[PDB]
Amino acid sequence: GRLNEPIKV
Amino acid sequence: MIQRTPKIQVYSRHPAENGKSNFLNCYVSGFHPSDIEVDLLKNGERIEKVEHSDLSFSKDWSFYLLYYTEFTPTEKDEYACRVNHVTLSQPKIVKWDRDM
Amino acid sequence: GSHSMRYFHTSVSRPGRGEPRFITVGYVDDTLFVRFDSDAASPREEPRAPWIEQEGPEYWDRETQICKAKAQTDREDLRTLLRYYNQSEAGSHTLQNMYGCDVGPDGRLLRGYHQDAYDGKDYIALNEDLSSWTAADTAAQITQRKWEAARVAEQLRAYLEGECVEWLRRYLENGKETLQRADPPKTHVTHHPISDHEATLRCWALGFYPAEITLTWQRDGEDQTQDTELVETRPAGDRTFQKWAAVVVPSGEEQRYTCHVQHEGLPKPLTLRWEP
Repeated sequence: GRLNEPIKV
Repeated sequence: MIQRTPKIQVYSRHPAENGKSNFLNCYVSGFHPSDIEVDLLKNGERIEKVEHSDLSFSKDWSFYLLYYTEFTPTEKDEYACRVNHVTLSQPKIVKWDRDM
Repeated sequence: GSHSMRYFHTSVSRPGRGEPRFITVGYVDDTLFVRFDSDAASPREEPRAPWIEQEGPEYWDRETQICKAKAQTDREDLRTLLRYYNQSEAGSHTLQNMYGCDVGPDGRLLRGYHQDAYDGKDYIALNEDLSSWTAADTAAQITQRKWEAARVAEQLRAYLEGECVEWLRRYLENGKETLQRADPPKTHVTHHPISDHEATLRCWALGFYPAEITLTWQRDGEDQTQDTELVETRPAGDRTFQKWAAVVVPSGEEQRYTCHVQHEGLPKPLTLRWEP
């Protein structure tokens, strides 16, 4: 099951 | 803009036996960027409806893909994989050799 | 033994041919189990292993949402990276991400991963402590400062130590028929005359799972590392892998050469010789 945190560079 | 040329291996799923159905694989790996074209050839001409894996990559980030089709090897028919990639000045053709 | 779960993601821009293509796949050990492709007709996360098919509609809905959200943030990131590197909007560029966890035989976390690459090069990586960052250059240092200010590492650590290990545990149990079966290599040696003076000895390993394997040639008990052609381990298409190692052998020397095979499916390492 995946990571559900949005992360932008 | 780094570029890494593909390694190419053409081979069968099972040891080749003339007249018995098998799968013909072309594994391309180690390449960057990810744009690539791969054809499987029978006696020089492109095999239709070849399938391929979804794009994925190794620990060093370089890409790999498997192209594959069912085939029945014979004594006379010649099989090959044809690859193009930005690192190649012309298409690279690797013949299938049942001993590799 | 030990096991791993990894998710791989690639976005590739294509100016003038629409929006970037996004492809992601998930693996447990060397087994593909989910995929998602933004160029699919109706993009959804799809199963690729029987043991994940039993997850219900809530799972597939949530996973598909996560994939679509990641496709969108990657497109923004590709625009960001053009500014960080002072690049034109004309060219194709690549953004890659991998994360996941390794566990030991007791199911406990051995280490976690979360790391990114731009145009084929390391960009920024979460360190093994799950609390600090390695940035490859001054552009990735701008990301590092933003991720430190937002406490991103803490969010990743909580996932990698918790949900990541717990999903991997569930998958290993639901897929115990296959994920917990090692298939040992089928091995033989072939002989390929080159000239009157020498021939190739090729040592084969076929049909093995997982992909990790060691194949070596010795002569009079000495490793032939520099004189061995070793092909990359390759997929057969039936879940198994293949590999061979070849040496060029002077005429009459064949019995001085031995092939050595190590694989977790083997209870003892194998030694093989050419048998005419």
